[PDB]
Amino acid sequence: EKAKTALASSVRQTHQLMINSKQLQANIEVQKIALAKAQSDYNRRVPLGN
Amino acid sequence: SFNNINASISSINAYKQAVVSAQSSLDAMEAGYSVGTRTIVDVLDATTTL
Repeated sequence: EKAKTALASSVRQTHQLMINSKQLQANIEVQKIALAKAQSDYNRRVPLGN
Repeated sequence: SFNNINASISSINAYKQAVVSAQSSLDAMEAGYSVGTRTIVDVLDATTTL
């Protein structure tokens, strides 16, 4: 029974890492959006300078 | 009368400079609108000043 409980705990823990992956993917999405905003802003400003 | 003629000359020079400044501002405002950084109220206000 002790061994079975240990296996259950390990299987549960491995799932916590498989979800942290999705969390970090969402963070990447946020960063992509910010970069897109900056790029759009600069492309808007470039012609004026010329 | 002589002094008045001289004053008129100076005023003409001042007004020409003002016209050039207003034209530059209008061009800036129009370019900003073309790239999408400004509304059309700004364009109309610049036109009025010119």
